[PDB]
Amino acid sequence: GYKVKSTTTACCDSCVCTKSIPPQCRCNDMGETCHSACKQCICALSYPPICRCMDNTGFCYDSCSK
Amino acid sequence: GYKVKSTTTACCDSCVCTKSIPPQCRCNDMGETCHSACKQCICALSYPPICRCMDNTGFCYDSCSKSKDQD
Repeated sequence: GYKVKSTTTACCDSCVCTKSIPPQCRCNDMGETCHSACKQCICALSYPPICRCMDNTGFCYDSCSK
Repeated sequence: GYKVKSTTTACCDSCVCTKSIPPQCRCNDMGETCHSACKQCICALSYPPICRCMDNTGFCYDSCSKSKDQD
């Protein structure tokens, strides 16, 4: 037997993916930080700070808001 | 000004990527769970669970600590 499950709580509300095999996806969410799976979080040092994750993934994280 | 930093504690010891551009990478670590960035963690239901992250990423997470305390 086996299970397939997420071991992350990272989430993305606006995930955009190329329509390709395989897909190239990114999370376009902006906030005061990035989600807990983000390797490359870029933040403008404004007040409030504005951060977005620049990682490219082959899938989308679950929605934060649904 | 701006800052580029990780907001994850996920790590991967055995990251394998294509050499073509842009890269396609996966983490081949096997353990009792998967790292904290894994969307698709597949685990055998063996007593010692054996789990691996199936996600494809366009990058590698940083290597894990050399100690037992690692993500």
